[PDB]
Amino acid sequence: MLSRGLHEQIFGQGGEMPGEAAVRRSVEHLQKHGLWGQPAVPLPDVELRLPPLYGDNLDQHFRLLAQKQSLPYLEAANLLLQAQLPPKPPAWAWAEGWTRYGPEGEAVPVAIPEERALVFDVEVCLAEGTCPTLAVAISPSAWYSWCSQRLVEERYSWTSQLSPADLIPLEVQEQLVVGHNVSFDRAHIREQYLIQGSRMRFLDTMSMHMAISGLSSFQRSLWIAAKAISSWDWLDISSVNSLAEVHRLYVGGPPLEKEPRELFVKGTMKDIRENFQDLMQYCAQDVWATHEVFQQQLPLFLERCPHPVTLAGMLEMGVSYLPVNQNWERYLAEAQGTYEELQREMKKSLMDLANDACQLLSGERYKEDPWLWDLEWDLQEFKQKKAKKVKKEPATALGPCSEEEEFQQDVMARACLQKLKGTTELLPKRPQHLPGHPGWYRKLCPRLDDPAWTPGPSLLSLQMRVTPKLMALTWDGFPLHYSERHGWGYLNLAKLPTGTTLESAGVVCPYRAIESLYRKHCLEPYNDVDIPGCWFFKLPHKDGNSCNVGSPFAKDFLPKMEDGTLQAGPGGASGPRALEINKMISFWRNAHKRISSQMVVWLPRSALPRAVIRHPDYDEEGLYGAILPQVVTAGTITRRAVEPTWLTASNARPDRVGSELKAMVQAPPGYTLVGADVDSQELWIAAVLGDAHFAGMHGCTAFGWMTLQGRKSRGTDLHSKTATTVGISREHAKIFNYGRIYGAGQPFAERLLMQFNHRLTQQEAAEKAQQMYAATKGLLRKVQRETARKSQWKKWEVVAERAWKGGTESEMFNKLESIATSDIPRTPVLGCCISRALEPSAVQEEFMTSRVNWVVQSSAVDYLHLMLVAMKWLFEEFAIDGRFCISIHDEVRYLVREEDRYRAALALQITNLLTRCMFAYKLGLNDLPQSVAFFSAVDIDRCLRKEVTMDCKTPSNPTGMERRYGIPQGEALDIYQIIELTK
Amino acid sequence: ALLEICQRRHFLSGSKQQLSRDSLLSGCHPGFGPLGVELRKNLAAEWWTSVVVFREQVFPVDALHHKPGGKLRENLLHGALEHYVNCLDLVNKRLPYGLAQIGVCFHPVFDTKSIGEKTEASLVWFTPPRTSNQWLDFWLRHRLQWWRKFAMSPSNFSSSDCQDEEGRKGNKLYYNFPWGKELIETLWNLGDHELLHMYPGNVSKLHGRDGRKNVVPCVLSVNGDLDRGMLAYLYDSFQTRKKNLHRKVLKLHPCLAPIKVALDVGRGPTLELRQVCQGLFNELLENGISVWPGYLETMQSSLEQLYSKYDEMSILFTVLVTETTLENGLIHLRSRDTTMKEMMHISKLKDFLIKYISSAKNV
Amino acid sequence: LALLEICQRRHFLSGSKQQLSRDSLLSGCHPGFGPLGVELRKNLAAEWWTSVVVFREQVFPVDALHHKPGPKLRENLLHGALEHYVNCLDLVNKRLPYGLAQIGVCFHPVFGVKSIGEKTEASLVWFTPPRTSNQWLDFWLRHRLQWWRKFAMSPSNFSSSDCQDEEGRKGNKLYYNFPWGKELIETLWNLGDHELLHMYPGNVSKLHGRDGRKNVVPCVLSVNGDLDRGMLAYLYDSFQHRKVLKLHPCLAPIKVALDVGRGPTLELRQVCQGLFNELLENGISVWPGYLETMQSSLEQLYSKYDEMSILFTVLVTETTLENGLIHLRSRDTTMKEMMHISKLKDFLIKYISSAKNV
DNA sequence: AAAACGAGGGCCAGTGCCGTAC
DNA sequence: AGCGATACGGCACTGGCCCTCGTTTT
Ligand SMILES: Nc1nc(=O)n([C@H]2CS[C@H](COP(=O)(O)OP(=O)(O)OP(=O)(O)O)O2)cc1F
Ligand SMILES: [Mg+2]
Ligand SMILES: [Mg+2]
Repeated sequence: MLSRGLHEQIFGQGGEMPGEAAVRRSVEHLQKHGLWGQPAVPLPDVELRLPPLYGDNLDQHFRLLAQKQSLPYLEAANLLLQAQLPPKPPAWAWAEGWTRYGPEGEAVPVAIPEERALVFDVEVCLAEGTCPTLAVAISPSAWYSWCSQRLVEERYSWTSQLSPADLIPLEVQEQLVVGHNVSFDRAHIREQYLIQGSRMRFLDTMSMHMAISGLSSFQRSLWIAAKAISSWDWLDISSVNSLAEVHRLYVGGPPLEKEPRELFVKGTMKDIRENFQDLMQYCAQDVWATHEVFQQQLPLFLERCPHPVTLAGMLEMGVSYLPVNQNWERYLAEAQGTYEELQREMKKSLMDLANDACQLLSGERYKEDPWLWDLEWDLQEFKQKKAKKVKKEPATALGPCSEEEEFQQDVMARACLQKLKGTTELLPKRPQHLPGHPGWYRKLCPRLDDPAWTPGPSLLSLQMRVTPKLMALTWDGFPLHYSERHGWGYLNLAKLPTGTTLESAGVVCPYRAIESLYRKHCLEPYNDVDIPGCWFFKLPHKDGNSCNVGSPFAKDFLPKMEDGTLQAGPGGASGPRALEINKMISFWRNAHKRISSQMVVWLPRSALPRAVIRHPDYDEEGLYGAILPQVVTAGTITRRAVEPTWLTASNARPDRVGSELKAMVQAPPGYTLVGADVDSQELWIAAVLGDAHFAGMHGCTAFGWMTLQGRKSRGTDLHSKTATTVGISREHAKIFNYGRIYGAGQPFAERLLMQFNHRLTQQEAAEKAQQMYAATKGLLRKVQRETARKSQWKKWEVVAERAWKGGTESEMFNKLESIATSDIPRTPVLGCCISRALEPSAVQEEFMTSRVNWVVQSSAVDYLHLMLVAMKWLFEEFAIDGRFCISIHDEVRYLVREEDRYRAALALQITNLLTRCMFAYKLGLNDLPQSVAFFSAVDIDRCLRKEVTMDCKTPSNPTGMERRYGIPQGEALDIYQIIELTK
Repeated sequence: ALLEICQRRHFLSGSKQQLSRDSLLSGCHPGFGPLGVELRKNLAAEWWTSVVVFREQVFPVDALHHKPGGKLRENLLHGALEHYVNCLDLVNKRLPYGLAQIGVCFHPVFDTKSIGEKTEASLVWFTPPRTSNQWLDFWLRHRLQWWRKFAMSPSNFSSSDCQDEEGRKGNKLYYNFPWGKELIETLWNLGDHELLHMYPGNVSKLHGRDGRKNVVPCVLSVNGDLDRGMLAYLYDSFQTRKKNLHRKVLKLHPCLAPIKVALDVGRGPTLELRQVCQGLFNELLENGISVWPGYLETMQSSLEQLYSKYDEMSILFTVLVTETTLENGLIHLRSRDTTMKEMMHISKLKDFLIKYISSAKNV
Repeated sequence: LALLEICQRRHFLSGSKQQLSRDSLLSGCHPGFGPLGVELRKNLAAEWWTSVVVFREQVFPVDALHHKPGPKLRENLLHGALEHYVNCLDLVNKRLPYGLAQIGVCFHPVFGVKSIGEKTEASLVWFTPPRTSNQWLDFWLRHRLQWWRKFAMSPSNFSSSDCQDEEGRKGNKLYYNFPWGKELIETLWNLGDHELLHMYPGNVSKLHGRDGRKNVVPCVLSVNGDLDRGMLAYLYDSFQHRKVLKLHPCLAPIKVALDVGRGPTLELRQVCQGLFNELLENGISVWPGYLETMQSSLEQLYSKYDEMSILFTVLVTETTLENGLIHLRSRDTTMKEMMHISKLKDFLIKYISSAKNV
């Protein structure tokens, strides 16, 4: 009820648009494909009073919303554009707080620079951060320079107070701040940290550049190489995201100079004040360049991204907010302790193995070792020079009692000792590393004059290349090696010759202990090169490999470690345990810096909502604070969020160490976060882009039907339907699908599916060939498929037909390619063009995959923006306290309160529905399916995570530490209307 | 189960043949050797450091061995509980706070009629009821951590969560001996029962300021057998397939090792400026590092003999003084962890030893 | 006198109201010790083991059982040292005259019904040939008297007496003037081989050790000192309107204390915690009066820290959070000084190492 | 007596594999 | 035309510039 799926909507009476021939072709396509065994399972239809629509369509609804949400800021930006610049002051004021430079650059002591808008770039002495030190900001009126309290020499104590720069104006419109990487500056704003607020938004010039003329990482790698036939025509129309480069791109003025000493990161606070004037001047150059760049970009961005939805979406996307407490510091301490412990254990074991292996140096018995013979085994003893003379040899030149009368013979021996000491010091010079020990052991030791010297051999690894060979047995064999790749592994007769000769002088190579080790192994070049394992003699070459890269070292082969082959000795289960230790600290090793350095400002009990103090939680002399995620508003591709820490933040695994990082964002008492994850967006997007191109309805495609058919709740989605083949659930199948949509390479799908299912190559290849049906088919000498009915002809002139290309049958890749052929903007829908560097105009363009991905991921990001502006629209219109946003591409979480959580979740469902209807309306028809209209999951609890039920590693017990529980949602939230008076 | 000869040959233990696993686990052993009691000395000191000194609110308590009213004390927890009020007066009623003590205890044992004594390091942690299980978990993790270091294989030391007959939660610490696991330390959460029984009259003098309110203190208790611990490290230190070449050496952690360095005389014979050895001796002991004196000797034997003799004593480094060093000033050195000759200067050797121990104490 | 009362309010001894008399303290009967007394005793024992570990050539540490090996508690600390004689003959390679030291809790009966008392004593059993026995006995007399003299505030308080009898050929006893009555602190005897020959007959061919190509059963020297009596001795030696205990720096339990002066601010606590860590990192016993909670007067504070024999008192005011300057205050001179916080560790360490002299 | 050349180690940036998220 | 895509970092390894010290030079 009806048309195989629709709901009661007031989004337009008409409508069909029947397309009888089209739906006949679609039904005929879905019968021969063929799917005609409908399950006929109608979802419970929902009847509720929709919020006021402003008409006519929802396009103009979202447009008016996005415009009114971004109008004051647009006015402010226009105040920045038509700004007449007052020149830089002759000298900078060395005073705390703000200084206003107006007429002739005089110094006017000011607490807060009251302006509608300004550019900004804060400075921070990294030597003892992360506390702001210098700032410069220009305004359409005059200049401003802010100095921190670091003008007086003290022995401060940084617990991150409300010392960051003040910028917001008090009430008892309004603000806009632009700047290069504006989020970092935002993180140094005094009033941005408050639980409430804020009127002030930010505009990122970097994000803007990325939206206008951005480029991919691959494009960056060869852009900087400037120091594939028509791949060099975009080299001068775009640039990397550096400030100097983007200024030289948009302004094209003189190359701005960068600080040659890098004093803010290389030097201390001492050498900053000595060069205060100059550093100030540098900051001024930066904010000026930023201003010019902004002035030039705003109209360009407004042209290329005409829809205000993207504007407002980019406005709210910058003002993220993460509330936390003392449990953060506890998390840091505990996780770091765990890490140091496991590392202590691992390094202890490894250095123990390295120590007992250092004994076979005497005498020359290392040549017999099948693992230890490539390395140094050096023996040094240097050095001295002659100063004493002459002509005599210095190499050879039971009585009981009780005497003590020589009371001072002790200080005699002492004097002899000290006199003997300070006369050898001039014999050597610079203390070198321990020569007595072999070279491989010297390298595996810290220097003696090193401030962080640890005893014995440190610097053990995991993932090094000496130690894995130091112990491990190698795949039913004995030796492992390295040259262009390590031991070969994971990621009609053939023969190869052998040879053995001597000529002197190289290093001795044993190959008997190898054979005998093989004997000992099977005690429980050819043949045995295919499935079994063995090593030849010398050569060296592949002779039976599958991976085209190699892998130093085997750090994710636990099922190929806890199944026999391969193993280690000595010995036993030390191998699998070592791999376990590695897997555990894998995350924290490459993140601990970003996490521990991740700053956070604490707000005192004076500047917090007393409505929280009233709530039965203080808590026991507890400190409450927060951190702004510091996010680049738009990064390629397409204009997504880019953040060093929180976007690459590990999820909740009972294995990883810092796996709780995601669940450490704990909402203040009285408050609770309500969020949701789109399930799914990219798949359904591709689907819609297929069926809206094929016909008018939503299920007129082979691919676009299975998408909106399965339900994740007690059912089976498309991902879950491919995961149960089998098949592996569930993220793996997702990777297989989204990998298939953007280039399902036969060997890639091969080694991937074979990596995920763990079976044999033949049956796997069969499954792949079975699934490769979706992309099939496709199109002098050529592929035997064209527009003519047969390929064979004789001198038939048809070069005018070799311009069409597109797959057939199941998928809809033809539309994704259709948007990838247009030399004009390519923006669906909405509706923003990107990069003068990926536009096929004056580009080869040979970057197809990146462009298809750009299409669908842009649909995802426009989806995101729409979700944002929608959520904001019904959050201010109604009495919903807590508008602060926290989003990760697909997922989005709002910081609400415990009494408005259900109505907020309702707002989420509304938002999702309206956005889906928008994507439907932008292609026709406005009618939309059922099992895609509303969120299946809506999380509502104190801290944010993935599922409602959360366990962990480091704290072991989650609810053991002060926590609560989550709640799935749902169908029960559909009883509280958007009106304030519910329940 | 054959390193016993190494314990008798070099006195970390008694030389009596009657030293069964039972005789050692019970505490009925004749006594430990000098190296043994020094090993236990350093282990106990390392307890004292990472338990009492570093953590505030923790103070040493002197409990008696008997009762004024024959059999002795079975645990030094009670004698510590007796000193609660005064030690409440010195901390100004600011709990949580603890009392630690390393004392020898006497256990009655029926040999299948005797009595076995064993040294135990007990800490009694007076903590508010609101934070009992949290401090129990804390001390569990930190005791287990303190025992898992020093180890050449921390995988042996394990923990077991267990409950009382009443319901009180507690944890036990095990070490994996070659014949199975064995209890080495016991952690329990006593619900203020004993203190209430000790002070029936005025329960007011027991109230401790949790913060904004005075509460009756819940009593945490951790008792660690340092004898069984000493034996555990002694076993862990000793080595195990396809090694191709084996040497007898126990690898004790450089911190708790009985004898740090070993000073000798080489080439040999050389008279008589060998008084410098005395100098290095007193200089070394002045900085508190154990140094074995190789002066009066009957060997006069292969260097491998006394090298193995020092590796059977887990001596970290072997410093050698010869006449060429009497000439310039670069003595010889041989590490235990990695048997290798290395030349070094004198004060540089002293400071290298100090830095070796100090940095070994770290990560 | 008024010394026993300031050892109660400052916790050198355990809480008592009737068994706080001089006689009950001289007796092993306890009311054991307060934390201060425990630390004083531990430092004292550390210095004892130090004053006998610097001794050439080698003396081996051992530990004896407390109960009777055959079913009872120990009176002396000699038997246990004698049992490990034959064993420790191997380690010295039977080469020279040698000794065995040990510090332990020994018991003695105290006289309604009769009870039992405890005393923690340190003993040394020195095996030496009969010919050089007496000479070495005098040597040990000198070194021990000097040992008690080093940490003493007055060397005339410690006395040395000679004596002998039929069983012991020559013996010496170390007394301590109080002066409410000179008391016994340490005994030095020269027991013959009879004691040793009584528990190993025979075949006594094991007992005689080499003395320069000579087989001879060694005469036994019995050193036996009391560390409780010694503790009380130094306590009475340190007692000096002023009521200040001036214990020796190396011997003093807590040697420094630091509080705050400015009103209860988190930053002060941060700085004080920093100094706490820095000082404990270099082995310096420090009392944390910055907890605090009130920091009342400064005079009764200094009085408290003087009755606790604290060497230096430190004050961390609000000015410290600017210049780094801090208020030092001595005990032996009570001079109110001021200095930078970074150079505190070095000053303390140097002051402690300067007291190293004999 | 004094000028010059080669060996050793640190600071530097580039490169290859791996770690996570969506 | 052929294809995993958008990122964010880490550590291990390396060839090259630069300074210091010694072996070799009026
Ligand atoms: N390999 C992937 N490439 C992608 O571009 N994506 C993302 C970019 S945004 C959008 C979010 O994907 P998700 O990770 O949340 O996965 P999904 O929502 O599409 O599917 P599901 O609902 O999570 O089962 O597709 C995800 C991948 F896993
Ligand atoms: Mg999803
Ligand atoms: Mg997602």
